[PDB]
This record gives sequence, structure tokens and C-alpha cells, in this order.
Amino acid sequence: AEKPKLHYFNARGRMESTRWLLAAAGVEFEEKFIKSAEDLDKLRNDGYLMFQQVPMVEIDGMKLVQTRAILNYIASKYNLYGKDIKERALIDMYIEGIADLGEMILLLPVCPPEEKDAKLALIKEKIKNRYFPAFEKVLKSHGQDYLVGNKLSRADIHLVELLYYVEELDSSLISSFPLLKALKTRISNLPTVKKFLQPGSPRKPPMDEKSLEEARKIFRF
Amino acid sequence: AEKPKLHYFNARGRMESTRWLLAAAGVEFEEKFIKSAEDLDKLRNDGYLMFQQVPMVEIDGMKLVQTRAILNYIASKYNLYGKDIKERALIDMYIEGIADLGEMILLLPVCPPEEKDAKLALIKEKIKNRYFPAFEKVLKSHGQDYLVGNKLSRADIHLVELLYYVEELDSSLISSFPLLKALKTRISNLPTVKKFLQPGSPRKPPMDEKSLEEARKIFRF
Ligand SMILES: COc1ccc(CSC[C@H](NC(=O)CCCN)C(=O)NCC(=O)O)cc1
Ligand SMILES: COc1ccc(CSC[C@H](NC(=O)CCCN)C(=O)NCC(=O)O)cc1
Ligand SMILES: [Cl-]
Ligand SMILES: [Cl-]
Repeated sequence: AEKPKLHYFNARGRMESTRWLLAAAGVEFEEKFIKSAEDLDKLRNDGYLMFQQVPMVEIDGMKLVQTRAILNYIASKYNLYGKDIKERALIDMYIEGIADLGEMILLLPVCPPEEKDAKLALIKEKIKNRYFPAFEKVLKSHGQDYLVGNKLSRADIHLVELLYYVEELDSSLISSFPLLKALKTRISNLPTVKKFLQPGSPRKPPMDEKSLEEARKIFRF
Repeated sequence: AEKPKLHYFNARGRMESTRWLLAAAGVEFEEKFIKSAEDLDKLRNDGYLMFQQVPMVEIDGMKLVQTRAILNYIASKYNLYGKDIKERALIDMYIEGIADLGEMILLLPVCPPEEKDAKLALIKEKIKNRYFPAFEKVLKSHGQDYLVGNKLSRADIHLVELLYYVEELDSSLISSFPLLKALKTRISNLPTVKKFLQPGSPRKPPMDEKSLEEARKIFRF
């Protein structure tokens, strides 16, 4: 066959959820790091990018852009997208809420500086009052180890990734959600995830000021 | 099975793409209009909104929130999500680019007054240089009447819907893109879509200042 090839810059950004999903599925991948605007232009000029943007993933003869297109494909291929159309609907509903919260956290450092205090507070309010309660409620309702179908799915993976980012933001926020804490523990002990969490995997660190500036350069924003 | 029931306010907003897809599929549906913050609060209190937000669609016993979850389910249910995983990947890539552009357009009236003109100019540059070229290129690649698999899919529907919104912004934007023009025409003449475009359907008008203010009251922004 061949290893999926992930085109992005050397940072979490919009590619990190794909790294998590592939790693969780046990799929070895290669990365080709964009180091400059000229590298990105080369991808564009070569016809690699449908909308002149990355992430792009080379997989199974396709050149897929758009995070959701990439993740949907990987999830379906590796049986992490539930068993039927109704389980998929629960998965999609859950992971779109996850993606909303993740997007708020992702973009926080590019908030206008004058807006940062209020928005961080609103993110924390939403975690405590909206998102964490929603997921805790799902887990409490069925009492099962996984979010959907009593079986590992992408929803468990995407959620637990987000829990690591929320921990980085403020380690107290999960304190009143024992079922989310338990899910974090369980999923982090699955062999593929536990390996990804260990030093040496493709897992990327928090984006520092420098890495963000590098993004600003490469992507012209 | 129940008739799908769409919960939203009486406007396009985030529910319009669902109205388009159900109508195109020939699926009869009902709408219950949120008229006040109090109506929204009742749906929230009563447990029907996973993330305390609408759109919400009651379909097949589910209370589905998140537009992409709703659309993914409807598309699968009505054979508008292609015929295999690789077709779904093209569809997803295409409709995510459509959603990106649609989101820019949706949010224009909520731009700070002094940023709006520049935002519109940027949207127009993206239409002409990024998005319309990408979709024209797809249509020219196979020369067929539909974007994917030589068969109607959700991609054709979401795209043509967007072409109507672009027309409202500036009827000149499509002028250099004859294949998109022709898709607009053909999809608009499909019996179901034709009927949806005619008066007295659930299709919603452009949101005016009065409807935007109602949104501000109901959703408290
Ligand atoms: C907060 O950290 C980051 C770092 C990088 C990015 C940009 S990701 C690269 C970008 N892709 C997209 O915006 C795709 C979104 C599709 N829904 C990109 O390629 N930008 C170049 C461009 O748009 O011209 C965002 C936040
Ligand atoms: C430009 O016109 C509009 C009109 C209404 C809306 C808001 S749609 C209702 C809103 N839902 C969401 O934001 C869902 C997004 C999930 N990806 C909502 O229910 N707001 C209430 C709240 O968030 O508390 C946005 C632009
Ligand atoms: Cl993306
Ligand atoms: Cl939504």
C-alpha cells in the first residue's frame, strides 16, 4: 500500500486531530513539513490543494483537503465511525460540539489582544456549563466505557484529545466531571494512544509564540 | 417514522441548508419557529438541545443538533452522500469548501460596521480566485451534469444554494464560470428544487435588519 502523507507545518494547528486519529487507529504516517510560504506555493502550483490551503493528506490515491473530509475518511476506513447511520448521527453531533470548543481554544492566541481576557473567560464558562456537562450526561446515561455504541469510536478519541488541551488551559475545569476523567484515563491507556502520548511520537507540543509567528509567515495572516 | 421537524427561528441562518437538502430529496417536513428567548430556553431546559443551541431537527427518534450532523444523516438517509467511501471523501472536501464560503457570507451582517466593506471585498476575491475556480475545475474535469459520480448528491444542492447567495451579493461574480452557471440552471429545474424555489415553500428570504434584530433578541448576541 503506502503510508498516508500529512502536509502541514510543524505544529499542532489544524492537523493535530488527524495525527491523533491515525495514531489511535494504529496507522503509521509520514509528514512533509511546510517550512515557508514558498513551500506552500509549490504545493498550490503543483495542483495539490483544492482550495489552496492545508491540511492536505495524501491517502489511498487521493489528495484530501478539509480537516473534516480527512477525518471522515480515516474514521470510516478504520471502523471508528460507528456501525450504522444512526450511530454516525450521534458521533457527528458529539464531535461537532467537540470541534466547536476545540476551535475556540485553537484560535484563542489569535484573538485581538484586547479581546483575550473576556474570550478566555467565556471559553471556561462554556466548558463548565455547556460542553463538559453534555458529555458527562451522555456517559452517565448509558454507563458505558465509550461514548457511542459501547465500542471505541472517533468520538472518544476527539474528546480525549480535547481534554488534554483543556487540562493545559486550566487543570481544574474537569474536576467536577468524574466520568470525563475516567474516560480520559481509559482511552489514554489504550496501547496505540498510550504510545502516542509517550515521548517520541508525532504528537506535537503546544504552539509557542515563535511557532505562531512561523504560521503567520507561511500562511500570510 | 415521524415527519422531520425543524426547530429554528423564521429565517435562513444556520437551518437553510437543511431546508434545501430535505426539499431537494423530496422529503416533507414541518417547522416549529422559535419566536423568543423563552421558546429557546424551553427547548434547552427540557433537554432537547445537546449544546443548548439550534438548529435542532427531530428525525427518526433523534434530537439532532449541529448542522453537519443533521446534513450528514439526511444525506446518507436519502442516498445523497455518494456510493462509497472515496465518493464521500470528494463530497466532503467539496462541501467543506462550500461551508467555508457560506459561513463568510452568513456572517457578513454581523461584522463590525467599519470592517464590513473590507470583508465583502475579501469574500469577492475568494469567490473569484479560490472557490469558483475550484468548482469550475471539477465540473470541467468530467464534463457531467453532477459534481460527483454522475449522480445528484448533496454537493450539487449545497453548491447551487450557495450560488444563489453569491448572486444576491453580486450577480457578476459567476459570469466567467459557465459550467457553474449551467449547474445552477440544471439543478434549479429538478422537479423538487423547482418547487422549493417557487413561492409558498419553506425556502426563506434574505435576512433584513428586522430579522437580524429578532435573532439578536432570541439568541442574545
Ligand atoms: C492558532 O494556530 C493556527 C495556526 C495555523 C492556522 C492556519 S491552518 C492553514 C490554513 N488552512 C485553513 O484555514 C483551512 C480551513 C478550512 N476549513 C491555510 O492553508 N491558510 C492559507 C490560506 O487560506 O490562504 C490556524 C491557526
Ligand atoms: C447572520 O445571521 C445569523 C442568525 C442567527 C445565528 C445564530 S444560529 C443559533 C445559534 N447556534 C449556533 O451558533 C450553532 C453553531 C454550532 N456549530 C444558537 O443557538 N445560539 C445560542 C447560544 O449559542 O447560546 C447566526 C447568524
Ligand atoms: Cl482544514
Ligand atoms: Cl449548527
